[PDB]
Amino acid sequence: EILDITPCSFGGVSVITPGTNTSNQVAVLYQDVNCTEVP
Amino acid sequence: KVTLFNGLTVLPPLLTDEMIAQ
Ligand SMILES: *[C@@H]1O[C@H](CO)[C@@H](O)[C@H](O)[C@H]1NC(C)=O
Ligand SMILES: *[C@@H]1O[C@H](CO)[C@@H](O)[C@H](O)[C@H]1NC(C)=O
Repeated sequence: EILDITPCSFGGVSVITPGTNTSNQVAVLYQDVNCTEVP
Repeated sequence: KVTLFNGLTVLPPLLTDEMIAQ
């Protein structure tokens, strides 16, 4: 049986954050990825 | 007219074509 091999999702991680004197809360962006495959 | 893995990644532009048109 013929099977196709595709590498699973990988991509850069970016941290969106206001300056530390403003707040410590951050957000994370996973480039070019299903939101369903993050965990 | 203009129509045309191993760590490669293509980042989308900050301004979409719609915003440039606007
Ligand atoms: C961060 O904010 C405080 C409060 O406004 C300010 O005094 C301080 O200079 C800021 N720190 C930096 C590194 O800009
Ligand atoms: C996200 O994953 C789902 C689950 O397979 C897939 O159908 C979908 O195409 C992915 N999203 C995009 C934008 O391709």
